[PDB]
Amino acid sequence: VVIDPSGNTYYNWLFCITLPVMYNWTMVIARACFDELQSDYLEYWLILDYVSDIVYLIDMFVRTRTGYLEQGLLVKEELKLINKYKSNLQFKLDVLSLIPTDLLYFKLGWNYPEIRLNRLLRFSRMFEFFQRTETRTNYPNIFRISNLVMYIVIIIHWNACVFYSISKAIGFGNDTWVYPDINDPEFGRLARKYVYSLYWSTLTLTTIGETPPPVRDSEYVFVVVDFLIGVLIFATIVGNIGSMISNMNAARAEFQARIDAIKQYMHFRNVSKDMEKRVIKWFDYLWTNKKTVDEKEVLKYLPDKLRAEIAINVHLDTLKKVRIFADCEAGLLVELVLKLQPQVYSPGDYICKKGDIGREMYIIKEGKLAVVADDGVTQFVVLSDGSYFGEISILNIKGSKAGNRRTANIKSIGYSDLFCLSKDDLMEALTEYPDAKTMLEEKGKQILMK
Amino acid sequence: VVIDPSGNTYYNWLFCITLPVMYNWTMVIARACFDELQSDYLEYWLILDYVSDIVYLIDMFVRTRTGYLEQGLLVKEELKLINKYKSNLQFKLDVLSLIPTDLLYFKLGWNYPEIRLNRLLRFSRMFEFFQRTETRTNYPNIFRISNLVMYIVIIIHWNACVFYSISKAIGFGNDTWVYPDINDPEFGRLARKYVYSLYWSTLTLTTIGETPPPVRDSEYVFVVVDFLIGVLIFATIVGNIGSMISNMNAARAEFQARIDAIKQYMHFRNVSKDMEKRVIKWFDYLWTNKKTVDEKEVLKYLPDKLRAEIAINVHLDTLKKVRIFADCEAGLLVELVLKLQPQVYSPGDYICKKGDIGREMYIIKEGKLAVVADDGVTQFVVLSDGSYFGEISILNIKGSKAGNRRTANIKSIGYSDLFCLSKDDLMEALTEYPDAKTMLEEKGKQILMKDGLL
Amino acid sequence: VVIDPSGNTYYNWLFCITLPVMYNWTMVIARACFDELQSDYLEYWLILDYVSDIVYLIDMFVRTRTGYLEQGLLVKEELKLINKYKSNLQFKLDVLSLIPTDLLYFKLGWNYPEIRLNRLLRFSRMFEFFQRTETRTNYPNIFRISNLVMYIVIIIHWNACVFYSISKAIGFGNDTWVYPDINDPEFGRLARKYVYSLYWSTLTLTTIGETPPPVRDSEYVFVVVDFLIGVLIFATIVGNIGSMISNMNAARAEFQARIDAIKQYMHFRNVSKDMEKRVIKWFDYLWTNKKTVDEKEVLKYLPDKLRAEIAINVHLDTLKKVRIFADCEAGLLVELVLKLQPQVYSPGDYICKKGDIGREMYIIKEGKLAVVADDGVTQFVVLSDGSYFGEISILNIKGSKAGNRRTANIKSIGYSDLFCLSKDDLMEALTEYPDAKTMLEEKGKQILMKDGLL
Amino acid sequence: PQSIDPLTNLMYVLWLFFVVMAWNWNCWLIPVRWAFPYQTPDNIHHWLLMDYLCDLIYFLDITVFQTRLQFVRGGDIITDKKDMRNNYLKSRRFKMDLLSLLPLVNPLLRLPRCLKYMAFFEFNSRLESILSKAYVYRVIRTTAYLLYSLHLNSCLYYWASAYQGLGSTHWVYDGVGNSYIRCYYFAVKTLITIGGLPDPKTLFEIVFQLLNYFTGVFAFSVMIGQMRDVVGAATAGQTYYRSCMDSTVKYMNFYKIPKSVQNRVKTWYEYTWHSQGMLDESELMVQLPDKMRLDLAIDVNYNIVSKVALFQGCDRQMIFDMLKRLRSVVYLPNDYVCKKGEIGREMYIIQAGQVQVLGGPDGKSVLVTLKAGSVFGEISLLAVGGGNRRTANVVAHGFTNLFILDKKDLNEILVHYPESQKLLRKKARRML
Ligand SMILES: Nc1ncnc2c1ncn2[C@@H]1O[C@@H]2COP(=O)(O)O[C@H]2[C@H]1O
Ligand SMILES: Nc1ncnc2c1ncn2[C@@H]1O[C@@H]2COP(=O)(O)O[C@H]2[C@H]1O
Ligand SMILES: Nc1ncnc2c1ncn2[C@@H]1O[C@@H]2COP(=O)(O)O[C@H]2[C@H]1O
Ligand SMILES: Nc1ncnc2c1ncn2[C@@H]1O[C@@H]2COP(=O)(O)O[C@H]2[C@H]1O
Repeated sequence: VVIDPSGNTYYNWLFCITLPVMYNWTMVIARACFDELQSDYLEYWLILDYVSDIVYLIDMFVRTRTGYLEQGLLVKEELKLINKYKSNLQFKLDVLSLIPTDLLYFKLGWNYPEIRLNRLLRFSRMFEFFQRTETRTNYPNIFRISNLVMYIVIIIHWNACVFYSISKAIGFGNDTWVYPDINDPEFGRLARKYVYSLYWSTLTLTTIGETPPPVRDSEYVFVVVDFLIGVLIFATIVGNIGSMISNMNAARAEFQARIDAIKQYMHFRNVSKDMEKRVIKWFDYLWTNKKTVDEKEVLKYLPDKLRAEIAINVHLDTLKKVRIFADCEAGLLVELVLKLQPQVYSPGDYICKKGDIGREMYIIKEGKLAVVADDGVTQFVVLSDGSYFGEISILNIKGSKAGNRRTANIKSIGYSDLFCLSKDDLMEALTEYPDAKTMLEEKGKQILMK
Repeated sequence: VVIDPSGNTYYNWLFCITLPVMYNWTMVIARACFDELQSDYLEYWLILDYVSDIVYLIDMFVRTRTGYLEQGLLVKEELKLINKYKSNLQFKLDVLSLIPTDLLYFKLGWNYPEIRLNRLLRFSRMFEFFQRTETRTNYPNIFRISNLVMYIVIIIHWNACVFYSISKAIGFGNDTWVYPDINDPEFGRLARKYVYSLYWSTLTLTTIGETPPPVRDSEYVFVVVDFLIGVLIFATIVGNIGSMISNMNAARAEFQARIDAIKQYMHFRNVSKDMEKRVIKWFDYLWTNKKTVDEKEVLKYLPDKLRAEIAINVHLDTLKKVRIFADCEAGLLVELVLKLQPQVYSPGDYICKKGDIGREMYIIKEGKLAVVADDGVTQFVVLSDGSYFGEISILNIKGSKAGNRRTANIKSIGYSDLFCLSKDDLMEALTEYPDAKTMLEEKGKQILMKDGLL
Repeated sequence: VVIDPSGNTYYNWLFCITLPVMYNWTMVIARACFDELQSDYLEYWLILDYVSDIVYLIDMFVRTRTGYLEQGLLVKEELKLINKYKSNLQFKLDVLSLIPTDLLYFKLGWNYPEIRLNRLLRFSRMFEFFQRTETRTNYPNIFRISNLVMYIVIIIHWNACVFYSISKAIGFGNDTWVYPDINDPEFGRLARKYVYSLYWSTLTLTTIGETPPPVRDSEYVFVVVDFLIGVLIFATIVGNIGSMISNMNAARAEFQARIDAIKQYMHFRNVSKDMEKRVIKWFDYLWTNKKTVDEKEVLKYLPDKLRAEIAINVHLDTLKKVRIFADCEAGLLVELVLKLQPQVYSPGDYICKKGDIGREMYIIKEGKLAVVADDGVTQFVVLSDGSYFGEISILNIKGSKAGNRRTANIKSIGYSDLFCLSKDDLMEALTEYPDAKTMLEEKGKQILMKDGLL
Repeated sequence: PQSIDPLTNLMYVLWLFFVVMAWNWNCWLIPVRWAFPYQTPDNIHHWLLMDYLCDLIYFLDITVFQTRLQFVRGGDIITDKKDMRNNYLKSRRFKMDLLSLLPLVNPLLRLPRCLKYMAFFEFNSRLESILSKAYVYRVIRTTAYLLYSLHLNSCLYYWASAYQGLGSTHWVYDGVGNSYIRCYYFAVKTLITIGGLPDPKTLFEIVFQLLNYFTGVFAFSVMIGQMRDVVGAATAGQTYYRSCMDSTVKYMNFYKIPKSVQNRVKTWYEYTWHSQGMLDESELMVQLPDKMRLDLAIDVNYNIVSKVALFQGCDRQMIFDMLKRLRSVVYLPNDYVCKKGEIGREMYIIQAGQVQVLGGPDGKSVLVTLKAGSVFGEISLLAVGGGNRRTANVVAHGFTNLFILDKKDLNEILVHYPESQKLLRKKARRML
């Protein structure tokens, strides 16, 4: 059995290994620095350390059963997976992350959990889990701000532990900058110790200050360096939030730039005000109903296989409905779908006029069209969704008395979405289908003569 | 000998000249403002300044021996390099940097290292080395953080020296804003002097405040100007880091915008759920395996000659194994390589179906392709990388039994990445090779006769 | 006489009107809030205000004599310019900025110079001068920074005046928040008054605090509102500087993104190490020599006439030296120059090999090309700037023994900037010149007969 | 008004303003009445009266105004009363309006009324279209978001002060002053991370101050990040124009182009940017719908192209192809539009400016000045292979924008219209 890295099981295990890494990256340093935290809950820390070590062994077992993708196929051979795991640097980090440094507990004592700082080397699993999460998640921005908050909180927690350790090394309460005397009942509480250390670290790492000034030279040096780190952290927070803000309304900014450009164009070109209102209403409708970006530009980032398959899933069923293409080969209709060009219209727009040359065949997708009588007040018939016209004009039938000319004016009732198949595209698709072209000409001749 | 400016020796010398430039820029003002730093370690500063001036002289020699690029060729004529160096502002700046002002130690005094402030005019070497590292290192973002941090550190150090010198001019301990009396056991130490000045500068330039409020009008004015400068510095830090952050996820922002546009299209068109899931899986595969950017627009950035070289190095060996192209001219093969189009298929995708029209030749760059039967589950032969099919369909041979049709179903077993050569591209390449076109027609005809076709 | 708004005289008058506008925007509120400043230098303020009013009248006169572009013509009719000025809101603002309020000095006294606050309505001249200095300067980022800093300084000065006025209204020394008692020998000085007010305003408008807390509810309201204005100011500063940093790094960001994309493509396609190093060296050459721009993308916006003039000034002197184009018509030369495409070659690159298809003519702008034998070790002749080859291959003379094929190997000794002219582009230029096409074919025939290659 | 259009109506956006200020009353004042003791028996009836006014505004909204909103289904404009009422009930807006009025004198019982925020987002969308230069409202809306975050912070601080006890410690609010602007001041110092406040002593105060400062760090980053995006978006066009103009100046400096040519390029860039706000109008037109692009080209050029004698009787669709192939070219003052004796291959339509035709002895005599809306050079489109040569010098009399259609693009759109191709070719041979 092998685990697909792109599957849901690998992501579910990535969460299950992220918890011991987060426990080690946050609480090992807290127990190393805050001695009361390590001493009071020692049995719970032993249980959690043993559980995290077990999960680390299982994680090393998972990487021996995680397939890598060569020649487009997932590798299921056990020896290839073992050698791929052992060849990378990750195996060395995983082995170093599980070196039995806990044997020093019987040498140094039960108050030295910094021997488990090698367990921090499994950070790659945490980073891989977060990089997979920022792909899978429905909300990239919410997870991005949550991840930034988590990283800032972890750094603040580490700096709080560092500040408490520096206060311990200097001595609690010897000066006003260090943490005060822990023999005081208020200051001696472990919750008070950690919360005030986190408060100091949050203050210093976010360019707030609001802390007692340093007294000794080492305290001044540490405060200067940690304020510089805090400037970096605050600038990172502001830059991440600003990049998030820019990415969140990037499409809105692009659409607003486009509509401002078209407003400037119709103001400069002395375009009539009714046309200006029509263009502004059209753009507002396109943004409101989520059709702002061109279909050609959207789908060109897809491969040719998926673009054709998506187009087949959209247009093929309607193309079969067209009378001329009803008997066509299933292979031929694939190219005709791929040559369909989207066309959008406004209320009152004329798709075609009577006496115009018909070079396209329009397929109505999400609109209603009217066959007006050169006045715009009466309609022969209203063409609903799935209808079509110009299917005979694209074909070339000799003897057509009204051939190559539109027989009536087609008027869009309102905001119609069409798909045209031009005569040139049909001919270049039929160049590879001679028999189909002849039978289309025969069927069009039959339609014209009936 | 002439040093190539784009080589590694030039970068190594850029580091070797940046070290004394950074030493001067960080320590001349420190010794000028903190007099005890200058007086206590004066011998060490003497050897360090002498070594820095020696390295400055060797830098001027390297500038005389640094070749520029004329007519695309490195200039190696010595007198031309001398004239090019002396015709630039950098020669004047280097001469001003190495003006001997250590002779003014006898006049002004040994406690006046302000005379060595002209050595700060070699800043162009430091910036040049930083730009070369930025365009050279494999960690542009980490190096940009390091460079911004070092700039902020040197600016804070300069402002610390300025604050200490202002306190010295006003009077040590005269009021509460200045550095306190330097006769104190604690604040009289040079280490304490520098680190408290650095702390005050760090608070002020990072717009944190929490420094003793000014007393005198000059102190108030300097504090106003220096918090304004600190606001500008903080805004510069935030702008640099935010620009870097936007650059580091510009590719992700663009890819997510593309995926959002595709999803909006699929919801607009009421595309079926399985098709949407397939598209999402394909884009996840693209992001995971670093195949997001399309190859055509990536190769547009290359020049035509260099893109042709890349295409040759990728495709010529696998195109020379095609039986029709076994013995062809080099130019025709290069053009046909340039006409290749990448096609990537998901597992289970059908490259060709039986009855589909064949107008392309597909060459498997990587992946496994199956010649599957009509049932869709039994395969005839697995085609590995480097293999090809459709070499006959691109050739237009009269009288062929199978005309522009696919004889068997071709199915992608896995994530197959392969290149297609269309019939139209082959004809357009063969327009300038008519003899090669005739040879290709003859080879296709003889292949069809050998196989029993035609 | 009519002043052209795009000329240097209009910019000079914009500078000449900006100084009274800046003086009114700063020192009028400075004298209104600080009564000592108004009373002590009253004669100087009267002289400066009279001078500023005179300059305002001359500014209105210039506005009546400043032309505007109607149908591309600068209007020089006096009545049309006067009517265009009067129909604009700027005339109303200029009238309201020069309503005589100095007559109210006899009613309110010399202590009230805030009656001249209507002179602030000439802010449009200051903004126009700065927005025209932004375009005219060669350092847009430096001037952008200077403009932002001086706007922030003006707002800080205004808030300092407002804080001093609020302290005056509440009472000097009434509580710990206001400015102290002005009967103090230290705090009663005008310089100390303004400088401490500026200190308070700088600390509050930069969200730094470090000021005595408000005591009264009105003081709390003003402090809250003015830190909110400071939040807006700080956000504007950091946003403008970050946009500046992103705009300056935009070319670096996109070039590095292109390099990263090409490297990712190389890791995809398993490109050989020497080819990868060649491309990396090419991109380092492009960034180091400031050649990353694409000429087509640079000149795509320009019209045909201006792009034609630029291309002529670059290439006509070397195109007229081509032996086939010596007698060509000037318009055909313009078309051929406009159809020249730049190509840059690395050292050792083969521009064309012997037996390769000759598709384009190459003209050397910069660099050296060597005609080499089949091995490439020996060189026949070195081609320099202005030299060319392939002039007969584009002609495609009938009966040619070469047969549209290259007869020699051209190798780039160094980095050569060539400009290719394809046969398709030559025919596209010649389709309007059939007589010149016949003359070109005749000249190619004469060349191929003198050499005996027909 | 039986049925109103939400996208266009101004009475509807005024009603949206009223609904926003009714919803702003609930959002801003419910935490005030929850935290501050401003909701006393002596003034409870004013609070209840304004709450009833806001609820009546909500009720009038959901009953009258939302039920008569015309909508778009399948592209059609639906106006009848039956469908508009039924469509709104099926939307998310009616679902949120029902839960924004449920009863649930505690001010926290009115917290459902804060859930009518879809009216605010709908009101925001109108202000991004009704008024030009919409980044000004974005700064105001972001500032209002900051003012509300400090407002909630002010209510949270007073609750924390009162819960511990007023004036109990130095960190809590003591009790003097307005009690709102005092606690709002603490929010301003805290949420902007300004500091200067009394230090928190008790564990509850330190935890509250820690989170508040942490929240402020991200809140102050949102304000900067929003302004950074506003500044970048407002100056994006100017930055692109400056980068494009500087690229050509850098290009012209590399090839040692003289300043006579360079100043002409600088003049064109300055004139084109200050006239049309663009550098290429066709880059915008390719992003438009094909019907939008064609209708704009008809609204600009069809009243002129349909008046020239050369294309009379031609196909109307072929003329429509001519308008789409027309490109706007700006000629500098005294620039030669046509040289006497060069190849004539273009048709010029004067959209703006004056064009002078030279002649007489030694040229430089204005035979005629062609104003905007006139077409010259149409005969050149009918020649084949350089058959047309300009018979007179033609110069631009100061910053003329010409719509140019060349012979190559006309011939490309003349192969799709064989009927007009025969007629236009017949008119060519009928005059020579
Ligand atoms: N009286 C009618 N009834 C139904 N359809 C019509 C009528 N008149 C025109 N049409 C359709 O409108 C189209 C417009 O011109 P076509 O030649 O494309 O083909 C026409 C028919 O499809
Ligand atoms: N049995 C088979 N063994 C190997 N290759 C095959 C087999 N059947 C079909 N092919 C290849 O698959 C191709 C599909 O259609 P073509 O006509 O392009 O030419 C075909 C051959 O190249
Ligand atoms: N001995 C030579 N001296 C100068 N130019 C040459 C020599 N040999 C070849 N060339 C040029 O190099 C070109 C390469 O192939 P072409 O056929 O394009 O035409 C050739 C000539 O223009
Ligand atoms: N006297 C004139 N009056 C009006 N138009 C003219 C005059 N002289 C030249 N033109 C126009 O200017 C054009 C310039 O050269 P063309 O050959 O294109 O055709 C010319 C006419 O259209």
